[PDB]
Amino acid sequence: ITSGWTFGAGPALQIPFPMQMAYRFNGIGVTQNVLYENQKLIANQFNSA
Amino acid sequence: CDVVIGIVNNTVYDPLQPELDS
Repeated sequence: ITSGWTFGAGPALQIPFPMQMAYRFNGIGVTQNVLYENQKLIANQFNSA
Repeated sequence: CDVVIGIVNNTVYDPLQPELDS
């Protein structure tokens, strides 16, 4: 939760969630502004699930 | 630039105006 995927390779480096989730979204071929324009909707769906 | 959260102000350079100044 705190540092993403960088704590398995070497040392731990911190990062905020909206940026970490933007990276994850970019990982599957969707441009990263889509997350920034839909943050509240995405959070609501996550909590409901 | 009104919908994003935590967006800051700055200046963005342009690589054509210095050339077109002359």
